[PDB]
Amino acid sequence: WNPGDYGGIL
Amino acid sequence: QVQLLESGPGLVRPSETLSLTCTVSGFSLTSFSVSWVRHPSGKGPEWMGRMWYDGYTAYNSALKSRLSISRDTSKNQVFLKMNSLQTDDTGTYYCTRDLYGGYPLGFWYFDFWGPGTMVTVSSGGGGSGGGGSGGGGSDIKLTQSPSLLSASVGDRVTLSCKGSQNINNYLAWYQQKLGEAPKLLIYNTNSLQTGIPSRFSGSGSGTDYTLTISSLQPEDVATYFCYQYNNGYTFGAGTKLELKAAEQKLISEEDLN
Repeated sequence: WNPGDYGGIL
Repeated sequence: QVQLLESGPGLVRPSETLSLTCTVSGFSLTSFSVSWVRHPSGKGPEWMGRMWYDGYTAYNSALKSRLSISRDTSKNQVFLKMNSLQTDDTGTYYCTRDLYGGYPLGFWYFDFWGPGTMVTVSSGGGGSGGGGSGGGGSDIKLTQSPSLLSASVGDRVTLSCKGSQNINNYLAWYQQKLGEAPKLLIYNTNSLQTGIPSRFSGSGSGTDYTLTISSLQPEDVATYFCYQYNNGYTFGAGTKLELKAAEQKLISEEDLN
């Protein structure tokens, strides 16, 4: 969903 | 000691607002970011949101403008303010600490789940009940095959997680035992948590992902949830044992994850 839950993965 | 105490009243009335308060005896709040997860009475695990390391509140597409996270970093308190309360929200509400503290690169995810605060958001109802013969319901969407199974001590069994939208490689397998919070078993499809030997093998790419339970000991009788982190952020269906000589009741309580 958002930069936040998306932390350091892709 | 690091102790995550998520606070809740037991019973609350629909329409108003619930402030779920995680008082953390151990860490300062900007270091190991708190993730919030609801498991309702006969439904399954929905991820609600995460307030991250600097200060960003990321949220679920269904539970979006209801949820307001404030936080007091001097008193050690994360406040999830849930506005406009609905009659089906009876559940055990969890707050979960991160494995990485401040640094993002190659994200390891989650370690300390708090005890689960049981809050009934329902003025006369809850989920399933009666009088002796009364209690049974479990209906969730994300296809894990086989979820209902019959394996004994020694028997090898493979759980195939097919995702509703495509995942690439980004899946954490969470083992919930009977009376326990969901434990992190294998992160990023195939990378094991520091502690567990090479025995539960999570293997796959794109949409279909295979957890082989190889040497099945008494600790392996558990519910294995797929946390997909690519499109949405959802925990899927898991695993349950069907008891043949028992009251087999299934009331249709619809959870869309």
